[PDB]
Amino acid sequence: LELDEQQRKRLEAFLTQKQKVGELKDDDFEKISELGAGGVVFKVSHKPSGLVMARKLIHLEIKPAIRNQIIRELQVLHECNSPYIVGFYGAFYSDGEISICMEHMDGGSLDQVLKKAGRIPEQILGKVSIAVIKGLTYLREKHKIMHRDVKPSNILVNSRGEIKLCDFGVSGQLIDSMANSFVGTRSYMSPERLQGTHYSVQSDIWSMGLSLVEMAVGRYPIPPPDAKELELMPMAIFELLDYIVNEPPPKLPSAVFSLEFQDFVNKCLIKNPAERADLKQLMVHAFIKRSDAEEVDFAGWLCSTIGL
Amino acid sequence: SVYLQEWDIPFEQVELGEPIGQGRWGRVHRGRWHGEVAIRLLEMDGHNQDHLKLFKKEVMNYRQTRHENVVLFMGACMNPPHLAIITSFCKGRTLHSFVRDPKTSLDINKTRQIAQEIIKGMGYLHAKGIVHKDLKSKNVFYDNGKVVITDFGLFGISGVVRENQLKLSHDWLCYLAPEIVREMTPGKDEDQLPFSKAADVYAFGTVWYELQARDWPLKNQAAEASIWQIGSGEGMKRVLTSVSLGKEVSEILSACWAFDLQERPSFSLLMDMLEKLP
Ligand SMILES: CC(=O)Nc1cccc(-n2c(=O)n(C3CC3)c(=O)c3c(Nc4ccc(I)cc4F)n(C)c(=O)c(C)c32)c1
Ligand SMILES: Nc1ncnc2c1ncn2[C@@H]1O[C@H](COP(=O)(O)OP(=O)(O)NP(=O)(O)O)[C@@H](O)[C@H]1O
Ligand SMILES: Nc1ncnc2c1ncn2[C@@H]1O[C@H](COP(=O)(O)OP(=O)(O)NP(=O)(O)O)[C@@H](O)[C@H]1O
Ligand SMILES: [Mg+2]
Repeated sequence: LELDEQQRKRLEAFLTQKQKVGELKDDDFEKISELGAGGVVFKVSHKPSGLVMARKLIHLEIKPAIRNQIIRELQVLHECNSPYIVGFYGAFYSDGEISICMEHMDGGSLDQVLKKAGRIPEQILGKVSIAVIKGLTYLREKHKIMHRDVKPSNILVNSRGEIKLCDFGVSGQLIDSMANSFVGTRSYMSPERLQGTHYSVQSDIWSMGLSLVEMAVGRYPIPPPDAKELELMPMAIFELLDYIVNEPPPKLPSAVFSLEFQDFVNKCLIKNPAERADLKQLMVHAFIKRSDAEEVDFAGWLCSTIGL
Repeated sequence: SVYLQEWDIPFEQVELGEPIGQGRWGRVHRGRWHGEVAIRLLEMDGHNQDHLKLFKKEVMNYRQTRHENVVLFMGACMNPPHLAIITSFCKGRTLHSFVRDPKTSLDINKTRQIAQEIIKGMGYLHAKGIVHKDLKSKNVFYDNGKVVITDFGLFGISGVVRENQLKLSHDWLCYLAPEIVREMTPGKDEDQLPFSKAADVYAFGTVWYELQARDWPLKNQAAEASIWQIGSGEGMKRVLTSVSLGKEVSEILSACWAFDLQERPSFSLLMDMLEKLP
C-alpha cells in the first residue's frame, strides 16, 4: 500500500460518488462516442446521475443460471479500490451482453498515446513502472489475484496524472466459461505460460517488461528490428510465439537509455521465471528509486502531446 | 443457380421448424421433408466470384454419396445470395455430450466398436476423394448403437460470416493438426488452410482421446498457449506421457497425432489397428 494522504482524498472522493447511483439498466446510458474494439468499449453518459462513465460491451449468449455465479464473483471487484486501479461502478446483464461500467480515463490507452507521441520518453516510463508494480502488489497482498493480461491497451491515463490498471482476471468461472477467446497479431504472454506449465504473477512481470520495450522504442519489438532499422527509429502467429519461447528475449538499445533502465527491463524479461525479478526485488531496483524521487509534471506532458 | 428439383430425392415441400444452433456457417433449423431433416441456411457475399461455381462443384460431389455412417446428403438449393443445405436429421445425442455424461458407461469394447464405425465412415469419404474438413466430437451423433458423421466438407465453401484479430475456439484447436496451426494468420480465411486426409486422421486421434479420457487433451488455456503447444508438437507429447491408458490404445493415439503428416496412417490401416485390441 504505502497510502498517501492525498490518495485517500481521491479514493474517498470516488467513494462518495459511488453511492450517487443505486441501480443500473440499459436505458440509463447514452452513447457518447466509440473508444475502441477488442469486446467494445464506449464513452457513455449516465442519465440518473451526471457522472460520465466508460461502458465496455462484451457480447455473450449463455444461460441465466451460470450468469448469476459470474456476477456474484464479479461483485467482489467493487471491493478493490486503488489510485492504481480504475474505479468500478457495477455489473448487470442486459439484452445478450454483460456491460461493465467503469471510470472514464480521458487519455485512453498507452497504445493510442504511443501512436500520437511516436515514442514514450524514459522518464515517463519510470512513473508507469512504479504504478504497475504497486498495483500488482496490491492485488497479490489483499485479494490474492494475478492480473493475467497486462499490456499497453489496458493501461489508462487521465489529465489529473493518475495511472490505473484495468481488465484483470477476477473470476475463475468467467475464464472457464468463455469458450471462444480471441487472438490477434501481438502477444504479450510469457514463455512459461505459453507452454502450459505452472504460472504465477511472474508471467505478469514478463508482460510488463515486454510492454515497456514496445513503448520505449515505439514498435512491438518481436521480431527485432535490424541494425539499420534501429537507426531510422507478414508473420504467422505461431512464428511469433515460437520466437518468444526459443529465441533470446528482446532488449533495449545500449546507446540511448540509462543502465538502470536497461537492467530493469532485462530483469523483467528473464525467460526463466524463477530467476526473473519478483515484485519485492523490483520495488528496490535503482531504476524505480530514481524515478520515484524525480520531479516530472506528468499532466503537462500528456496534455501537450495529446493536444489537451 | 441450382434448385431442389434436380435431386435424387423426390421433392415436393419442405417446412422450416425451430432452429437448433448458430455458427460461423449460417443457421441450422430442424425441418420436415415425411421425415425430419436438418436445414443449414447460408448467405454468400461472393457475387459469382467462382464461389458459386465452386459451390455447384462441391454440392454435386456430395450428391454421389451414401453410407450408413455418414449423414444422408439430400439437397442443396441456391437462390443467390441465399443458399441452403438440407441433410438428414440425426436423432440422439452428439458424441461430445455423450462421452461427458456421468451416467454413460463406456468400456474397451464399446470404445472400439464406436471408433470402427467412425473409421468406416471416414474411409468412405476418403475413397470418394472427399476430405472431411472439420471433424470433431461435436459433429458425430450416437443413438443407441447407430453412429453418424455430420457436417462434412463444409469448410470448402466461401460464404460470409469479424475483424482483423483471429477468431478461434478452444474445442476446435484440440482437433487441428500442427500443419494447420502454423499457417494460421490474421486476414487469412479458413479455405486457405492445409486441410488434408492427414488432417482428418489427426482429428480422429483427438476423438479417440475423448473416448478414453471423457475430456479434451488440453485444459482450457488461452488460445495463444494452445497454438504453440500444438504447432510445436510438444503439447501432445506431454499429454501422452502425463497419463497412461494402454500400449495398444496409446499406440494408435501416438500414430494419429504424428507430427510429420506423412507418418500418419490411412483409415483403412486404422481399421486393422482397432481389430488387434482388447
Ligand atoms: C482464457 C483466459 O485466459 N481468459 C481471460 C484472461 C484474462 C482476463 C480475462 N478478462 C478479460 O480479458 N477482460 C477484458 C476483455 C475485456 C476482462 O474484462 C475481464 C474481466 N472484466 C473486468 C474486470 C475488472 C475491471 I477494473 C475491468 C474489467 F473489464 N473480469 C472480471 C475477469 O474476471 C476476467 C478474467 C477478464 C479473460
Ligand atoms: N476504461 C476505459 N476508459 C477509457 N478508454 C478505454 C477504457 N477501456 C478501454 N478503452 C479504450 O478502448 C480501447 C479498446 O480496449 P480493449 O477493448 O480492452 O481492447 P484490448 O485491451 O486491446 N483487448 P482486451 O485487453 O482483452 O480488452 C483501448 O485501446 C482504449 O483506447
Ligand atoms: N444433421 C444434423 N442433425 C442434428 N443436429 C445437427 C445436424 N447438423 C448440425 N446439427 C446441429 O446444428 C448446430 C449448429 O451446427 P454448427 O453450425 O456446425 O455449429 P457447431 O458444429 O457446434 N460448431 P461450428 O460449425 O463452428 O458452428 C449444432 O448444435 C449441431 O449439433
Ligand atoms: Mg456442426
